[PDB]
Amino acid sequence: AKTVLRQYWDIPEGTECHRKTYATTSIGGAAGLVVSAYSVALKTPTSFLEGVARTGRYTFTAAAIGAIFGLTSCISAQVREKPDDPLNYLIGGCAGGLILGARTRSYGIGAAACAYMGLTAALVKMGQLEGWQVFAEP
Amino acid sequence: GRATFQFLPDEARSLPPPKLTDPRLAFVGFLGYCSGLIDNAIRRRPVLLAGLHRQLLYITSFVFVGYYLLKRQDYMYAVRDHDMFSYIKSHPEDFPEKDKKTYGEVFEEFHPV
Amino acid sequence: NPIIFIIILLTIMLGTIIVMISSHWLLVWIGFEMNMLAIIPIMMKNHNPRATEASTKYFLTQSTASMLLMMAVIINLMFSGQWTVMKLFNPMASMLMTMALAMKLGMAPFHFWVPEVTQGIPLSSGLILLTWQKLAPMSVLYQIFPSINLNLILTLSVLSILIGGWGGLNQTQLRKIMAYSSIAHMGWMTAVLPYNPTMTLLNLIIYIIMTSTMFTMFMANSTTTTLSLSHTWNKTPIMTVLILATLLSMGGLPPLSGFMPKWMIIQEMTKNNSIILPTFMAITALLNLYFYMRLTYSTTLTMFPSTNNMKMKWQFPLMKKMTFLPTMVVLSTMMLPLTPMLSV
Amino acid sequence: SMVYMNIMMAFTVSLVGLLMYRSHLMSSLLCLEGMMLSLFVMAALTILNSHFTLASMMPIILLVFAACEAALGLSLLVMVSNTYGTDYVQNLNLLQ
Amino acid sequence: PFFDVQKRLGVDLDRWMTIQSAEQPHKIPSRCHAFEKEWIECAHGIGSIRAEKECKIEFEDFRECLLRQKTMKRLHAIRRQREKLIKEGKYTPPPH
Amino acid sequence: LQYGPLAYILGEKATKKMTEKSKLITVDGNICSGKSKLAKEIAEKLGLKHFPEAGIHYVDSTTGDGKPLPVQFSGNCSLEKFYDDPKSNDGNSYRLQAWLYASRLLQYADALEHLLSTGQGVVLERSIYSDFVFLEAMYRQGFIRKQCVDHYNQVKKVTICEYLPPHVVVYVDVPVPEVQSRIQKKGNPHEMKITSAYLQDIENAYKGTFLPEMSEKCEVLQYSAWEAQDAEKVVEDIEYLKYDKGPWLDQNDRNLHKLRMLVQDKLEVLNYTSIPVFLPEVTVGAHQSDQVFQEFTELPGRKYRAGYNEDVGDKWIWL
Amino acid sequence: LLDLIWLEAILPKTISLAQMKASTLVTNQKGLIKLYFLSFLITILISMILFNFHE
Amino acid sequence: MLKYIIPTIMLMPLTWLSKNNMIWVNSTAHSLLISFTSLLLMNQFGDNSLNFSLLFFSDSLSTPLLILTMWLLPLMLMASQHHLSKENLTRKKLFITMLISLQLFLIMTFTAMELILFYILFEATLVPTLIIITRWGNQTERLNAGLYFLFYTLAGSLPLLVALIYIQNTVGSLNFLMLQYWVQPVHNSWSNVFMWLACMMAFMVKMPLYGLHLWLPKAHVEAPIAGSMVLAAVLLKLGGYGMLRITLILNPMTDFMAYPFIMLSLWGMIMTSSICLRQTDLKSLIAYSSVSHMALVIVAILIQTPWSYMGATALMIAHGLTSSMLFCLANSNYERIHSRTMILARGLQTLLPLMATWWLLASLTNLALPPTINLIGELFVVMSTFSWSNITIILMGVNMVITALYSLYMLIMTQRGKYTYHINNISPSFTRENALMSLHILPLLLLTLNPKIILGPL
Repeated sequence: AKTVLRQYWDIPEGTECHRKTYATTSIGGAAGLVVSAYSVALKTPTSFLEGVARTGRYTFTAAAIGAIFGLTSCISAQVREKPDDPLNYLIGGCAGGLILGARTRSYGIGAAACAYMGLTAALVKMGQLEGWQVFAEP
Repeated sequence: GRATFQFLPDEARSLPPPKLTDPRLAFVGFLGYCSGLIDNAIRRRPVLLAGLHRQLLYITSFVFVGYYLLKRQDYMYAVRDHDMFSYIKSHPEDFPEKDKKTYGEVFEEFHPV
Repeated sequence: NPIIFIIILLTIMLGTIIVMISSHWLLVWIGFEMNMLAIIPIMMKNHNPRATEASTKYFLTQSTASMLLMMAVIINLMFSGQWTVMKLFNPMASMLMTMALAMKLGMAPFHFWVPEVTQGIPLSSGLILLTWQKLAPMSVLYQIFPSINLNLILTLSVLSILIGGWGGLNQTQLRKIMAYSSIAHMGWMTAVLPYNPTMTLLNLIIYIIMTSTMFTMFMANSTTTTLSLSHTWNKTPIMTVLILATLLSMGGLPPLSGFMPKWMIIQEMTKNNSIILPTFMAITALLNLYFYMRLTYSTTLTMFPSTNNMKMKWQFPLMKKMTFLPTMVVLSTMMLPLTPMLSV
Repeated sequence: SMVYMNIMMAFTVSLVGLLMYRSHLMSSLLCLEGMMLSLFVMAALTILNSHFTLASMMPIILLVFAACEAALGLSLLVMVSNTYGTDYVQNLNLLQ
Repeated sequence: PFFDVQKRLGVDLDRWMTIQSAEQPHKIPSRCHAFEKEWIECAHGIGSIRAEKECKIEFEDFRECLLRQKTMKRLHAIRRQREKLIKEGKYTPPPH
Repeated sequence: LQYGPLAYILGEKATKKMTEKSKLITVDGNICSGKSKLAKEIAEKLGLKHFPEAGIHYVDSTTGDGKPLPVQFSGNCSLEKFYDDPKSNDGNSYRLQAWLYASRLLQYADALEHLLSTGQGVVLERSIYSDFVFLEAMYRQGFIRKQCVDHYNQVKKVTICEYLPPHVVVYVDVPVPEVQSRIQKKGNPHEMKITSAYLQDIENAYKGTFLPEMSEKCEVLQYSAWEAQDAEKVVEDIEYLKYDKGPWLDQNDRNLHKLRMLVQDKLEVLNYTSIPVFLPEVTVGAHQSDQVFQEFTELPGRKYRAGYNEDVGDKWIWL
Repeated sequence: LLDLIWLEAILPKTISLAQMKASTLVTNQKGLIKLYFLSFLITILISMILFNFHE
Repeated sequence: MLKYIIPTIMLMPLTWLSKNNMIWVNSTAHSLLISFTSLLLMNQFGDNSLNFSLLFFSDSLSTPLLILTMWLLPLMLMASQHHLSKENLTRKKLFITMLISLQLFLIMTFTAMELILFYILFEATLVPTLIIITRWGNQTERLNAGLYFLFYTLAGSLPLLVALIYIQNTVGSLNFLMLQYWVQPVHNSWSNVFMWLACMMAFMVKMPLYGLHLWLPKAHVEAPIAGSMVLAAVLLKLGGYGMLRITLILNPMTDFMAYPFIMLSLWGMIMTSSICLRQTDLKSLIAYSSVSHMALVIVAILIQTPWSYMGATALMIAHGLTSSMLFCLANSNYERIHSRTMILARGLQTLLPLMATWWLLASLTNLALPPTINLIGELFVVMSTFSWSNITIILMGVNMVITALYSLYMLIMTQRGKYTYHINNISPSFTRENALMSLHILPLLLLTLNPKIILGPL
């Protein structure tokens, strides 16, 4: 829920590089279940132990992304100059995206997984850096 | 905002009314003047100056209705500002009086190229 | 048959008045109960075995979408016992309310209510009557409005145009192309409803006009996009110019008046320091235009009128109230300084 | 009390996997008429101890539509078997 | 949109059967009739957006008149106040 | 024949004119056998408005006044040009059959239009069902292809849905192929030498193809001889009039039947046969090509503006 | 070799990107009235667990 | 404009109202008469400023730019009649009316009094251009090019509305450019990047950078009857000038991130003209000349501080007249040889002697021969960006080198002979072919006498 972000955005802020990537693989790990549930429902019946959706590798993929997605940041947060920055957290975009690039082979997916993920990476921490609010009221 | 479910209430008497030769009322029905020409053009007329009795009563329609429509448009802005200025008039703590300061107070940036 | 066809047709709009004229949750239950009773004959008229296997896919989707509503009433019957149509006093009720009613208006979840019905009903004639069922629950969300969770009503609406957009680029059947972009134009209005719930009705009155005038143009012969080729040089070349004008108007281009809603609706969506919310949707309805371009690339460029068949006779259908539709659905953008002070 | 939890557990006779599936569609229309009496009772327990004196005409009117509703739905389920002889919800022709 | 025809021309289409204290055909009130009339007295000319955070006292007891939530908890905990001391005396009261 | 909803709720048109005088009758015949020697002769006594068979100029024979415009605008395969039966051509010999079918269908769509309007019987020359008999010897003579045969075979299940069948359908007295002398002695310079493969095959195709409608509930009155000539004239006049009401219908199939109560057999055929532009409305051609039934986009797509002078002849102002 | 390739590679990728995902949403909506309603139930439960929706 | 729009709408119920083939002479007659009235009240004085009437005009005071917009409807009708005269009169009446309908919105544009009146008129075009692109072209690749002309212009222009409505309720109201006396500055932030960037990027999509020029040799290559909207589409490109109205004020102090727009458009300038010397389609040869020395203004606007606005204004209507005529040189000499392949048109300069001067005095304006309106424009840009950094004379000097070898390569391909073929190509460049090729250089070298009329504020 929102309190996961209230333990993500609150305590670490670059340092403590194990609990950063322990919590940031929970969210991205959880969304592998959501893409699994429609891939057994909107797609027809799979093998004997549903969910066995067609190609598999769904929750195998999603939790692996959030496993490194703190780890690429929290290493590179402290080792350079010790803030958290938009250029700091940019680094977790590309190689964080390249998990989907590593599997289901590249040269047409992987660099495109690298490029666009780096666009949407830095804007998130940029969001609270300017105080951006998506779902607001007057 | 009271006196519910009227097309336009009783209290719209002291509004001007929006008298004619205003360009909207010329324009309302000018599109109807265009619409009656379309009304021939759909049906392989093949005139484009067809029966005037079909080409009239479009002009009569939009102008009458559009006039009777605009009497509440000018009402609704008139009732809009009427309630704002009252809430401006009460509660002066939400509406302070700013100080008048000329250009002897400000030291702005200063950024030249 | 002729007189009883009116009495069925008359009570459809009598079902939806009681939805609006009500201070009591029991009467709004009856209101669009009998609409789900009095649509089922109109589905039938020529008795074809797709139509019977389409209304039954229509039916039980609007039986459950009925049935969860009465569940939502009896929960806040227990809490404070007032039955006026107002805020629902319980977050377990309002959550069950809004995503029950999201099936009758169908949003992006509760998906295939919209294409699977409207496709292949042999009554393509109208089926303009699917504008009342978009009009009854919107008259219910005007009152319930100050009791929602503000995340669910946007998440059904952010998904609305992102999946009503993609769904129809893979189509030919122009009833589905009208069935699609009918979820999209339900995406723009309920993204706004928490913020100033009028300037929602502006989008709806525009949506009734531009969609009703689309079906009346279609009632010469038109079934498929390939059939939309073979009437420029055969039926009337003025029809090809007209069918261009409304589509380019319904895409939202600023020389016409389908740009009238958005232009005004972003005046409300920002002014509430919400900027990343409209910039997503405003760039999303752009590939809602690649339906319409690539549809206009069929009829307006003389694309192969073959199979020589002459219509040497005139046309006598009833194009009722057609002469005044593309004169308020195109040319009104200058003439509306305040349409949102009549409707307000 | 516990007289409301049972029965609010018994409102889950919708359960949507068994509200249109699987075949013999009469099994699905069954729980559509059986979803009533989880609304007819859950209303009747609340109007009756708390003496409203007037809203108890509403459980009488709650049956009158849902009977006429389901009777209409049962008319069409003959028409799917009038053309076939078997209802069999894995009949699908008009795609989406 | 809420047209409200029945406020213009004075028929009551419904209205009577809406709240817990309206008419009572032979004047038999409910169990919480005293708090309905008291709570509706609070928010009448108030526009209900300040009523959620100002009144807040005449509504909460009325919610607790109807379900008896903490009254049943103050009663249930007396079964754990005593009644482990069944064998440690204090029958209290002796019959009758 | 109904005129909108408003007239239809005052006076209906199902049965107050058809007082058993429906009697929708056709003939089948063969070439030079049942043309007008027997067909046109019987209009009176029974009051039957005769309709002609076919021709390129049937659409020119309506909408006016009325003189037939030439074969340039109605570009068909030209009666007495296709008698060269061009087995290898551009062509096309199939493009006749499209306009042959649409000039056929408008007679039968005016047939039912005329009956409920008035109440008169109508003899036809050859109905919509006769068009497949030609295709048997159009096939085995090499001047047609497949993937054109299937096309109108797909139109036949599309365009024929509401058509109540004819009643005492006459296979005319037809010889034992004496038409080889009939096609010669009666003139016909362009109807020429083409041998028994077109003669015998259509004659074999009157029996085994037309049999299900001949075995449909409307009883037939069949002859096979030289001619009627006061032997089958009165015998198909009197004893067919006894077969108009008494020995007339079995499953009854055509009556403007039991939905004649302002219901689906009373208006919904007599409102869908009025204004005959919705009758050839599914007469739209192929998916794209069909390689015979085509017209190019702008040449001859520019043969339309020549046939569009003012696009409607006369209507003036003030009306 | 550049002006018609690596400016034309990145943006008309987006034409071939959306139409790759405009096919996964009609050809997986292939009827299956049994499988509409098994997927309504996943949507109705995931609103309970996820977020703000009960709060 | 008091009433310039009001007579030029009255041109529209004159065309269909007319007779038969008189429809060409009736339209071109009255359309020339506005050119007196266009000059008439305008060009007044002049020292801060001419607010004109109301909320509909600031009179296009310091940037005239609008007299050139009114030549063209009596310049294109004499050009379009070459291969149009085979269609119906009912469509020949159409193609004149939408062309006037394109001039209507351009007249309330360039003046526009506001910034939100600008946008709705900035986007009020692109509907009558697209009708001239899709219908009335030649063989295919019209239809994808009809879609590349959209979706760059329209994808960029929608984040204007997010930012222009954002200003209208932040600081007063934008409705006047003369209520822009109170302007708060725009500092360095992470939200004020995007306010600058979204407000700027929708202008880059029309006057192209080196990136995102991918639609410009699509609409101009496959193009109507005789350059008929191609003359309009070159004005419309330079009719995205409004960066001069915006960026002078309204975030004035962001040069911090000008550099990815400088280097992209200053190195792209030296390459995108170099990438054209191997063209084989003649109308695509000119189409890249229009990329290069249009993109010199993009490094002339972002670099502020005039002696550049002296030149950046003079360059907008430098090739307004030059690149128009070059398209007219190629809309002619295609009516006779039916290919636009530059190989095929050889054996020339003997057959058509009178138009040899029309080739040269076109191509002598890119060499630009300093007393013209051209090297009074570049030599203010050169002396401006010298004072940015001295090193910029190198790239801009090699810009002057390659376009010298580029313009003559189109001339010298006609100075050959023996013609090998061509029983056709007889028509000795008739009276119309020289008339619409004139009225280009006749104002172009005339204004070089007193070009104080062509200057900004400045």
